[PDB]
Amino acid sequence: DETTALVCDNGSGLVKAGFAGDDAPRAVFPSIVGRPRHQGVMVGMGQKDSYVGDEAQSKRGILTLKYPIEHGIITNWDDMEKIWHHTFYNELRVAPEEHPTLLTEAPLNPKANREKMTQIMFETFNVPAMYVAIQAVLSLYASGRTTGIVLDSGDGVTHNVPIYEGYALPHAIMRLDLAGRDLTDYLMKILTERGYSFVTTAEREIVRDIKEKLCYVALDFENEMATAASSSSLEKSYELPDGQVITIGNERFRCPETLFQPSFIGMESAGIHETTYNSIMKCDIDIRKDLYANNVMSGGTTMYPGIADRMQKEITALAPSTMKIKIIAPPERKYSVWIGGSILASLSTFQQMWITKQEYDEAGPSIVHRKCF
Amino acid sequence: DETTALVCDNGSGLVKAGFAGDDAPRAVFPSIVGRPRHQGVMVGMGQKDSYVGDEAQSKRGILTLKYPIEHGIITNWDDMEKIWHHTFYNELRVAPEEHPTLLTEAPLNPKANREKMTQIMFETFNVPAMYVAIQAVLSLYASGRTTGIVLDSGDGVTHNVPIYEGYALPHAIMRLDLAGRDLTDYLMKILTERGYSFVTTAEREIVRDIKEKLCYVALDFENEMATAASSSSLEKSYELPDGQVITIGNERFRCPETLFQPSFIGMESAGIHETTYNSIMKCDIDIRKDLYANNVMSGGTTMYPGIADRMQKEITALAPSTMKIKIIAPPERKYSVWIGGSILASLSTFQQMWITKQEYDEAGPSIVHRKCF
Amino acid sequence: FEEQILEAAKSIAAATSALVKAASAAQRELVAQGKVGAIPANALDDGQWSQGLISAARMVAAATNNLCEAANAAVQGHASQEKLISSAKQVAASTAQLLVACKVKADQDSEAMKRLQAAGNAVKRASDNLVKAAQKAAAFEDQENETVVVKEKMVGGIAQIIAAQEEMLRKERELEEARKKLAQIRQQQYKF
Amino acid sequence: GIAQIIAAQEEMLRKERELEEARKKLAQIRQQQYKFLPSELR
Ligand SMILES: Nc1ncnc2c1ncn2[C@@H]1O[C@H](COP(=O)(O)OP(=O)(O)O)[C@@H](O)[C@H]1O
Ligand SMILES: Nc1ncnc2c1ncn2[C@@H]1O[C@H](COP(=O)(O)OP(=O)(O)O)[C@@H](O)[C@H]1O
Ligand SMILES: [Mg+2]
Ligand SMILES: [Mg+2]
Repeated sequence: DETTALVCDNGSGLVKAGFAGDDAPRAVFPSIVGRPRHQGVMVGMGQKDSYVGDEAQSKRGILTLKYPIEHGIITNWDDMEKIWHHTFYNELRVAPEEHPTLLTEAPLNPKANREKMTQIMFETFNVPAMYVAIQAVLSLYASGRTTGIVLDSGDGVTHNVPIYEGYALPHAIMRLDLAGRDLTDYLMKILTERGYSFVTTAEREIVRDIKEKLCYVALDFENEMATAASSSSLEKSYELPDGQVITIGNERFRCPETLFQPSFIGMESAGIHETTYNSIMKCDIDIRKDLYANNVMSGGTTMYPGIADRMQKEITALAPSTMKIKIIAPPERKYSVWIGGSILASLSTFQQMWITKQEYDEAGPSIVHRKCF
Repeated sequence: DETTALVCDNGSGLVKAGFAGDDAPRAVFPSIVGRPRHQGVMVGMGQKDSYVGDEAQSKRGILTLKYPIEHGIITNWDDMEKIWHHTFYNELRVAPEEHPTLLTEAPLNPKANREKMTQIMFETFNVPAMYVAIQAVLSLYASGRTTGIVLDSGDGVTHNVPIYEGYALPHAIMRLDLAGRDLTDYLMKILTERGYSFVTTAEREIVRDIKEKLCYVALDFENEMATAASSSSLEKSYELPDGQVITIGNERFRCPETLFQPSFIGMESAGIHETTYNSIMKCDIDIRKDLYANNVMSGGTTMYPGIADRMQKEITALAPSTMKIKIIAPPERKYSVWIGGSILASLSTFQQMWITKQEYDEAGPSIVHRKCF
Repeated sequence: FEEQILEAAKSIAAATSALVKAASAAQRELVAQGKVGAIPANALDDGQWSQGLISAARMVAAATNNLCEAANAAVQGHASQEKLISSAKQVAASTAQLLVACKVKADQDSEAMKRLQAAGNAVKRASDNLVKAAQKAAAFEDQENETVVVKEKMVGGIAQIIAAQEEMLRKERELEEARKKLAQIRQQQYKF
Repeated sequence: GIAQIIAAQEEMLRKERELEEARKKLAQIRQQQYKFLPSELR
């Protein structure tokens, strides 16, 4: 019947696209743009100028990889437009001018980022309509809840947003740049300690894979350090793409600990548990119990084994002993935002919230600041 | 339709010339210039001043033979021009001023060599256009591949060039002056050990023929030496042009072993297997797998029986155990460079890379450093 | 052949006329409900939203008019199938824009809203029917001149491989260029 | 207004079509590459 809407969660490190109503993104690929950094000598190959997505992930040996999105802020608009072109015509293989598009954005982002997103979607892709949603609200939708404090930790942004009965509390929204990419950089820095030297961007991707496949959050950091020093049980081996085998010990839990001790990377801010507790404390006293009982975690950076237990222990140590603290960590949380967007794109009530091309033409890009939170 | 191009592989030892589109060189002859070293006494005879190519190979008894190309670098330009004239007018029997000429050159050669080659082609022969290609790239063209590390071992120059998806890695290009001619000299030196004295250049040609007919690469050098010292099964006979029969034992495999142990001739460099491994390790970590699986060999010096197995065993001993290593040694690899040159010159796309004599007259010989890799 | 598309052309005309009537009714509902002020001024002549929804409807009609023309060319041999499906793509974009605009600018329970959605769906389905009928009518629907070619010469075959891959890369690069050209022409058409 | 847009779509669709033809051509020629390549080239 009605044309399905497009849900495109363009995170700092991953693009997840699909159609409204589906339970999983149809296309999940890294948001990287690769350009050759060597000299092409065989005429038969080496004529394309740039590679986007999984192709750049397969040809990283001869490419310089750049992320157009840094800390949730789009810095290279040509690269972002190229990535959107790839998403629409290669991965999804649909014409964007027939489907309303739901995009996502981290809270407290620069206004010009959202305005340029609207201008590109309306003047380059000519979408019938668009809507820019807040990722935490989408995560709450995906959780099937109306009350809770969402801790969304993506590749480049980690934000806490408390919502009570469908009402957001903007003054209590917390944002922290410490996120997955910073964890990857710290993992590279501490892997230099064992003699493993990763410098190039392709080596950064290799280290990101190491982090995703071998890192976990320790329940007690000091006890884990003592155990790693005493015994080699924590040590684990990983095979590099060139066949070399690297063994890592305490690093497996030292990298994710930066989530709770940002001072490891020289940042003055407090850990994610303390930011969540402060966000709860900034809310009205009458709603703090429900927020304590409805901690929702989403994002790829929250996929570490044992992160939920550590968060529960830290918040329990911070919160009064009478409150009941529950960390909601669904196994599919890495797509939760997108899933929520799908739900929000399927609601009949939401169909009146679209920013149509008529409104954009009569009001300009500034309309995006009057119809989207 | 379009005039065919000339492909002239000017190797250190042999000249392979032919037309683009053919599957085999039309003229393969030694690149030697012979001059009489005795006194002519017959008035009707002994008047020509210099013999070139196969003719000089038939009169070596009364000639001093000189190679105009030494270690891939042209040292005698008059002799090289004489050889080019013999190639164009006698062997190919075509007018060079109607066919664009594709020439080859080893990597890391002096600039003056390439500039003088261009100047001779444009001022002496007046070719419509010309191009200087890298022999390893053509060798890769001949194998129908775009990824691999080419080990080209000619008469005077050995070199490893890694290429990935049509992109060369100039920082990883390795060049070693040890080649077939040095093997011939070492074979002469070790044949003096059995009492056979070869001194003159004609005797050098005889020793080169012995090397091509009886030498091979041992799988395990120490076991082969023990076998030769114990049994006589490795001793083979060869009839000299004067009728004397010589018998050689371990010298059959002790000569090509210099390719893997250059210290036999006082060179400090590592063997060809170690240079190949070092060239691979100088590449990006992500492309080492494809290079390991695509070792391409070319050139006459790689025609030794059993060289592929020895190379595979050595690189397997050097590379990590998980990696799969494949040595690609086509049976026609002695002409791989010329075949690749013909393939490249037959391409419609390559037709735009010709250094036309229009550009030469306005830019001078320096244009060859802006249009050729 | 030509008669089947002409019947589908009349279906197109009927569906688009119903769409225009529904758009007029929706505009009547908007002003009565005070959703948007009626300025009966032909800003930029037809424009896109001069006097509101009906202007879009006009362009939608205009769009499908071109579509109908393409159909005739498709049954006379002057247009390719991709031309007709591109015109249909433009028609679909226009009707989607109009439908979403009226959906967000009007009450969800409005009768005119239901009529608008039904008319848009009818236009889309009839456009697809015309598209498939014209493609089946055109003899060039499934026609390819490519065939198996091989050369005995090892030099010849590898030359074929490299030439094919070069056509590959150059066409892909030109596709990148063409997408940039289309984006530029869309931005130039409308830039607020 | 829309004439330039539809013309750009025209060129886009032509070039998509010939690109797909190029895909099929390259694939079918690659299918028979075993015949004129030796065993080591396979
Ligand atoms: N299983 C995992 N364990 C630890 N970290 C992970 C895992 N999977 C993904 N990540 C990290 O999460 C990031 C992706 O988060 P994502 O939810 O895609 O955020 P975004 O919204 O920016 O796309 C990656 O940078 C990666 O480092
Ligand atoms: N069957 C063979 N076995 C061992 N060595 C050979 C064989 N054939 C040729 N060679 C050596 O290879 C050299 C020729 O290599 P070639 O490919 O002609 O190099 P270039 O690039 O200099 O022309 C000769 O000097 C010869 O000594
Ligand atoms: Mg995210
Ligand atoms: Mg050679």
